[PDB]
Amino acid sequence: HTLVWGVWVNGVDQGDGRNIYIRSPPNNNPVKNLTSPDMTCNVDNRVVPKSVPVNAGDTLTFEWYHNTRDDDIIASSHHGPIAVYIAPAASNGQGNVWVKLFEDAYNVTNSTWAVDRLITAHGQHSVVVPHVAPGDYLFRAEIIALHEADSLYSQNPIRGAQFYISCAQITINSSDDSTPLPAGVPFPGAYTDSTPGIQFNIYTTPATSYVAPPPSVWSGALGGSIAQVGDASLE
Ligand SMILES: Oc1cc(O)c2c(c1)O[C@@]1(c3ccc(O)c(O)c3)Oc3cc(O)c4c(c3[C@@H]2[C@H]1O)O[C@H](c1ccc(O)c(O)c1)[C@H](O)[C@H]4c1c(O)cc(O)c2c1O[C@H](c1ccc(O)c(O)c1)[C@H](O)C2
Ligand SMILES: *[C@@H]1O[C@H](CO)[C@@H](O)[C@H](O)[C@H]1NC(C)=O
Ligand SMILES: [Cl-]
Ligand SMILES: [Cl-]
Ligand SMILES: [Cl-]
Ligand SMILES: [Cl-]
Ligand SMILES: [Cl-]
Ligand SMILES: [Cl-]
Ligand SMILES: [Cu+2]
Repeated sequence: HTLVWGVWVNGVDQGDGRNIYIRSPPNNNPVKNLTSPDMTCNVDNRVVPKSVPVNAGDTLTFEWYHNTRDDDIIASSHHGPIAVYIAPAASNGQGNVWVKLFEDAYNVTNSTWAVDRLITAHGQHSVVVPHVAPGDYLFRAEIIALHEADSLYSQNPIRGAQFYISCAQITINSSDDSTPLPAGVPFPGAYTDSTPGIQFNIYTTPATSYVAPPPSVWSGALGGSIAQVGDASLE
């Protein structure tokens, strides 16, 4: 159970974005239905009034929280991967449009899941803004909690993989457009009951065997990390 508070750009806090530049749902409940329209941008998918200005090559940092800003972020039980996708705003996140900019699942060296590192990072994870056409975009940040993912929602609606999905409205101003945005995948649609990483038993299967759901990260992606960029308590 987690939500996005706002974003940072190049380590500068853009301020509380809830219902402003984030398409915030009304609470931190997970999405579980893989075929639902709620998979696109969660349960209150509507245009919100602002779009955060960035440039190609900037660091865009999502900041998550549980109940209040810079709290425990998400329950430690919620082991799983983190991804970020992009789509053009005109698309309104419909069609084969979502392009993957980032994936982190399990880090064998530190023996940590993406979610564990997100807690340590005070809820912060980043992407580098790619050299796509200037204009308006949606960035879709997605946490998959696997603690009940030994079952499929479609078979048992009490259980399933849990999706914490947040869409940010981002405007890219300066960019030379040298890596024009390629075909992506639909949400809902890309994840099905047979997709690797959707049904998984984190209790019995080694984390080193986990494969995150496709698609792969776009070659045009410029980078990203789970790491604290800014200190929320210095406000
Ligand atoms: O006079 C305006 C001018 C606006 O641009 C807007 C206005 C009013 O109201 C708003 C709006 C939305 C929610 C609110 O609660 C509200 O009070 C006002 O509604 C919408 C609803 C929309 O569907 C879209 C809006 C807006 C914004 C947006 O601020 O703005 C876009 C826009 C307008 C003029 C531009 O020069 C431009 O580059 C982009 C698009 O027309 C349109 C839009 C979409 O068609 C599809 C989308 O996925 C999005 C959209 O806008 C959002 C947007 C929001 C603020 C911006 O500065 C901006 O550039 C774009 C965001 O890109 C998501
Ligand atoms: C899952 O979502 C689909 C598409 O909206 C809907 O038809 C189906 O009823 C949903 N399942 C449940 C259990 O609500
Ligand atoms: Cl659901
Ligand atoms: Cl309105
Ligand atoms: Cl960190
Ligand atoms: Cl550029
Ligand atoms: Cl690619
Ligand atoms: Cl980064
Ligand atoms: Cu939860």
